Amino acid sequence: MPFHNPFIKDGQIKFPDGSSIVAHVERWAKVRGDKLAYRFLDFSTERDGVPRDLTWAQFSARNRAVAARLQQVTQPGDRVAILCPQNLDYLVAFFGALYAGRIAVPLFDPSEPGHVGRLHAVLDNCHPSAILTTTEAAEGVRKFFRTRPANQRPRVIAVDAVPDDVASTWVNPDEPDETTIAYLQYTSGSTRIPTGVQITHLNLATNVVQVIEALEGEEGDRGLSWLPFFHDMGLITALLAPMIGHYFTFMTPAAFVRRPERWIRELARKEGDTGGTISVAPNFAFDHAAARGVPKPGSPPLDLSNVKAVLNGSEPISAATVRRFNEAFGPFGFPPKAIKPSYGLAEATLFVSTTPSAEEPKIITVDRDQLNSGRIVEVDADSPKAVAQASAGKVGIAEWAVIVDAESATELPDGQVGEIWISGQNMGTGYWGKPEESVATFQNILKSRTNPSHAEGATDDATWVRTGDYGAFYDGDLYITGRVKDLVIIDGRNHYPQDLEYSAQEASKAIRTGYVAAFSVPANQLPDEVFENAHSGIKRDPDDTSEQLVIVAERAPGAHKLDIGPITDDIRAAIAVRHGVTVRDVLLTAAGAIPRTSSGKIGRRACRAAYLDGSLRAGKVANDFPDATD
Amino acid sequence: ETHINLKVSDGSSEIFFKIKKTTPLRRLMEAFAKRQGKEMDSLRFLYDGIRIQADQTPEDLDMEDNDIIEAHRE
Ligand SMILES: Nc1ncnc2c1ncn2[C@@H]1O[C@H](COP(=O)(O)OP(=O)(O)OP(=O)(O)O)[C@@H](O)[C@H]1O
Ligand SMILES: [Mg+2]
Repeated sequence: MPFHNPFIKDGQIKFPDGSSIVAHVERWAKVRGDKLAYRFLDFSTERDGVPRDLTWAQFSARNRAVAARLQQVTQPGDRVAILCPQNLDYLVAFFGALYAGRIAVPLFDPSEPGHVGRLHAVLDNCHPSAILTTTEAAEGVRKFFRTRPANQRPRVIAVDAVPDDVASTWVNPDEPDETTIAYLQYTSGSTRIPTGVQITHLNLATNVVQVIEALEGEEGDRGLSWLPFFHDMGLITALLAPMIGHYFTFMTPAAFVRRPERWIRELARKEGDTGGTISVAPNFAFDHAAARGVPKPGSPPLDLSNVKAVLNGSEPISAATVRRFNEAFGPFGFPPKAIKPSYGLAEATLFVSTTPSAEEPKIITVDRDQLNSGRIVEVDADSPKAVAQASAGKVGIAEWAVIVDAESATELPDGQVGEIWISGQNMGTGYWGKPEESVATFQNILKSRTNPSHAEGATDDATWVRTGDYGAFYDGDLYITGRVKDLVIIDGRNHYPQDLEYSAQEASKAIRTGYVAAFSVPANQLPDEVFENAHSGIKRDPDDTSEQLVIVAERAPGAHKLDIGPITDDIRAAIAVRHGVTVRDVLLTAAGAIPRTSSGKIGRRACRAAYLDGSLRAGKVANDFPDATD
Repeated sequence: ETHINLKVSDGSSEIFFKIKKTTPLRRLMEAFAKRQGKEMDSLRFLYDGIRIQADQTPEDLDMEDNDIIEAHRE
């Protein structure tokens, strides 16, 4: 009766023939075709929702029909972009592409607001031969592609109009090998243009097993999500079902935002539950549900003592977020251990590490001076040197993470900060259309290990992925300190931008957390206003290329307008006093000026590029991603 | 070859045509329209569930020999 993972034999992941996710769906369709597989909670008409269900047999029939059509109008190796709204047909489209032996590219309905830049970027990278959408979304799709070049408007298919009987000619693709790409997982584009990780069927099945292992997932554990399927975390949670054997329930992000209690109520114990709910949540989901999702006084009873796991990722978990969610939902039986901080990224399919099931989220405070010098040392939370670091827990099975001095490719002792490199069969096989970056990122050799080593279990000729993150192992746990490309290096000293950004928002009322970015630029690329300002502390020199600190922040929409003078003064003094670095320029913009990512987070390299070009200054619309040369 | 065979169906009447890939589907649509006793704008024509315009050609739509056009009202 302890947890046994059916896909693991002697600590190893074993896949017989027919272990691709397509084979698993077809298997369920055969042995229990009438069993519920996928449920979409449709809130478009009914406020309380209308469940739309698909059994395994029904799911299979739709997948094979779409796949058969796809095999008539596309070639092996072609990419097929999914531009469906988030509903059952999105999954039919995605699986249909897999069933067809084509490379799925999960995107979104172009009618969705704000995301058009990402859509162009992905289409310019992977060039799909077919677009899958629905009849409802078809017109918006047509209109979107009118904004693409005439030779960039691939054929469009509405998957809900493809008849069942089309499936009769479907050909099951051959058993995939470890090079057979199933789909592209695009990165969030935090430090660059979104890049497409090549996820194989082996990658996918492996990481599903790794997630099942990490969560101790059972067939009675209902899966639940509101996340977009084009997000890293959104997709994999929806793909557990054919292997774990639960049914998966989802809603749109807009539905969650409008009424977060909808998610809370689905998390809760249902009559007939024989397991615990598994879901997924960025910090925002916790924050929003805590503030807008607590049942009103007099509401029906709410029991959250059943929840097994809410996987938290894409970011470090916040201590305040954890406090607020448990204060809000603890009275309803929510188990603090259900919050699972985790480390993940597209390059690993998704999942790398999380807490053991016994444990609660761990957030420590470390010494700023030691941290900036590359070492982790704990200090009291009330110390003026305190910097918060969130544990991402333990590396998963058949997977490895090591902390490394990148230049020499040698493992560092615990407590020391370096590049996180990772290895495992869940690691993607490259970036689409970027062969050189693929070699540099995915094909690294670990030249030297410590004793003991976090690479223990990996072959010595194993290939290692450069995550682009700084981090460390400390007291048994993995911590991510920041992004390599974002590290602010000025006058021979290191500064973490989020640490600088936190000081800036603390210094001024006009500076809001999440609406400020810190980065450096060469001195001679600074705008003229800087050199003409007395308080900047720097004057023009065409040969001065030394890195200088820049802060860019947004004001609230409205409440126009206050003097930038005392705002700049407050920020400059506060950062100098705490960090010993002097900001050379503080630029304030209107709301929505600063380029952001999928998640809705500031992309610092893109903010930097838009500062330097200089869009933000004159109020121009800023490019959502940095140039490929950045 | 320069021609393809196209089959149009409204759920009952399954009528076959032949047309040059460069020829607008207008004449083909109107031909099917009245053999059903209806007029053209009383019908919508779909190819893979996507609405066709009358001045679009098979070549514009990457149609192949023996493709199906489904005809609905509205
Ligand atoms: N527990 C965590 N703590 C801190 N950061 C995290 C955590 N989990 C994920 N992240 C951040 O999210 C990243 C994964 O994001 P994703 O793969 O979607 O693209 P991205 O790295 O944000 O964008 P790009 O690769 O284009 O710069 C990780 O590399 C890490 O930087
Ligand atoms: Mg990344």
